[PDB]
Amino acid sequence: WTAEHVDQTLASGNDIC
Amino acid sequence: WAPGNYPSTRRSDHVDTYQSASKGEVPVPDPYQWLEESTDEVDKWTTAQADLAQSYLDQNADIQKLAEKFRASRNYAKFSAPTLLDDGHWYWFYNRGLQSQSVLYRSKEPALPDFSKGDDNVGDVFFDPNVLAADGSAGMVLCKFSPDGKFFAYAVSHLGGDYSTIYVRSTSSPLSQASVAQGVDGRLSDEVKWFKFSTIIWTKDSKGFLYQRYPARERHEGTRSDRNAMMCYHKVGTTQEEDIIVYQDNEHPEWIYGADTSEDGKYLYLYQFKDTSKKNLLWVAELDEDGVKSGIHWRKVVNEYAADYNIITNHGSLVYIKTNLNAPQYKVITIDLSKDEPEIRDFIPEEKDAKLAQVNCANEEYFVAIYKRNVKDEIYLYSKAGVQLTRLAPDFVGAASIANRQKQTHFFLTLSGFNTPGTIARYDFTAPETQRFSILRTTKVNELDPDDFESTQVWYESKDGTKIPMFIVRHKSTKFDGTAAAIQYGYGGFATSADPFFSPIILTFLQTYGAIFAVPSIRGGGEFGEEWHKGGRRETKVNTFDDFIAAAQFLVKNKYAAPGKVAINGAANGGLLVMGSIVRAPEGTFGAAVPEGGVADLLKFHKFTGGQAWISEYGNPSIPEEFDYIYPLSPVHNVRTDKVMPATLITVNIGDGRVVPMHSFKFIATLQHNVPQNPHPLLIKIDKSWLGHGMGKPTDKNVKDAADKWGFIARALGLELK
Repeated sequence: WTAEHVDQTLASGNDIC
Repeated sequence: WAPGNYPSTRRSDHVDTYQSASKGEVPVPDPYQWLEESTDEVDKWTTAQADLAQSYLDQNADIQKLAEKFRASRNYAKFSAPTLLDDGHWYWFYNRGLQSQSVLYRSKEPALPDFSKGDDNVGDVFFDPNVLAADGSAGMVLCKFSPDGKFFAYAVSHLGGDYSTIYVRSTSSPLSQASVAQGVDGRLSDEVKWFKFSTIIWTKDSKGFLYQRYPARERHEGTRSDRNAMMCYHKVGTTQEEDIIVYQDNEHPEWIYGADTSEDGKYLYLYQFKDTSKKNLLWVAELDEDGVKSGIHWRKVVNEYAADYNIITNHGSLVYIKTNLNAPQYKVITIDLSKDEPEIRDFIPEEKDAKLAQVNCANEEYFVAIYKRNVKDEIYLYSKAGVQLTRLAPDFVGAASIANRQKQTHFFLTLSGFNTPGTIARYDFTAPETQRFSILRTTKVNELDPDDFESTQVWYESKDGTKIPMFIVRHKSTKFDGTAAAIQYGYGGFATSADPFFSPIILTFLQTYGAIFAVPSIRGGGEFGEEWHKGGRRETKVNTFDDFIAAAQFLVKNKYAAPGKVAINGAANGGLLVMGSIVRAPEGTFGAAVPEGGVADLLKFHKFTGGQAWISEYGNPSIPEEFDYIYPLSPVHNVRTDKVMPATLITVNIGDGRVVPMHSFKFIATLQHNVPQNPHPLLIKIDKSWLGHGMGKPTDKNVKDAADKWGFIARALGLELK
């Protein structure tokens, strides 16, 4: 939905284990 | 710059003949078929177009002013929710502000940090993807720690590549600028190639992980296409030659696969997908304590394509599943596998008027649910008996996600929205009953004050009478008196919801120009469940366009925006939305248009890369009945000679494998042929860096491109810096 336009750091730790 | 000076563009004599149910044979000239190709003639054309676009932008001194403002608006520290691994330490991503890839940190102590002390004071670098290549040509596109916390699997893409490669390293072996200077990489020799279109799913014994891969292809072998996917298992400490094929289906080469593993080690789940419809198969295997081996026995629990099924968890043989089976707004069911004929029951019933968006099991027995009601997320805690216990963050307005590990005594929520930069909330089951919910971290932005901005939701009526909600964002000094410009954004397909999000660049534009940002929840999205998607899909896809055009008309009629000052923007399906909207809407409905990486040739989309999967969205041009509703909508085939087009800046990335750039190339060539003397420029930018699959651009280029886009729009709408 917003891949290029929004920084994705906020959600980047939601599913890493 | 002046009208009528577009690049010389050859028109071939190519004709394709289609079958129409109503008209029989339909010859369709495709004079720009040659723009599908990669040749010296295409390079001359793309260079000529990109030079024209840049020459036009060079006339606008305000673009550099916007670059300065936008870079500053992005220059603030960013961070993710932290994850507690089984080593006792917490890991999270941290960006100093303008880094092209965020860096994975690990807590110095085996305790939850006090993040007010600063990321570098409470953590050390564990994994810095920026050092994967010294020249920035490699990006980390996905990662997953093992359940035991001992290993870190990470997928890497490189410029020019169509697949990713998974590597594995010990969690005790950091990858940092220091570690690379001081010694060897540290990773294991494992190299898992050909990975694409799935998650990485560890088995709960931490011995290995499942991943989807494709057949190996030599450089000059085959076409650019992903077929014959295999769900595979990689054992840590082995080469890929030893990997097990868990599932493949040679009879259905277009189907793709996903997996999940139960927390208790008992079950392996296989999902199968045939298209982009949210329908999937679900098969279940029992794992013995030795884990994954060849020859897995699948129980074919869901064995026809009818609904979306995603596992939440299991307690023994009772499997909890989020599904839209007979429930377009979704619900939670249980399937009891102790029976030969599984018993199926509702655990959390469907809500008629709110979509169940996410459900996670937390603290072994509780469930955390996010409902999307009127396109705004609400968070609830449920007991093991399915009782809704409490609403969490009840005053939050925006989009929410849950992050947790089922066995642990906490969970996190990540919260953001049009004026909420990024809040991480924590729920701690071990705390006293009234003290369980807290705010872990709040993102602090730069220059902007989010409190200066307001978002509201208004409702408008589409052509057919359907009421559609729309978010309107403004700097609070801006009045709805028929004077503001509007940027109207959309996607409009694939059951993707046009959810609230935080963009400091958009807010900066709104403040700089007194403009508004509008986000209509048009049909084809997922905002109101499966029925909302079905309302703008295949034979009803025209409704998406009608909804988007009606939104722009409403902004002007009701004095949110000034006549002629609604600009539109969208990417991928959203670029199709933009290109079709400018063809279809009455002259003067839009003042500017920026389609990014958009689909536009709806007669041939299924012939390139992964476009066949979108037949569930658009229809099949080779089926006569479906041709008949596709052909009148396809933007490349509906350009006229008698309508003034708004100023248009199309943008593409040359390497795009999701939406090949020929779509935009044909569209712009067709516009320039049909209305060469258009009073407003019709331009295309073409980024010639070939991004690898999943890769993004460097931050500095993203800022430059944002300034070009928003500056183009501002000049086209006659807006001045004040």
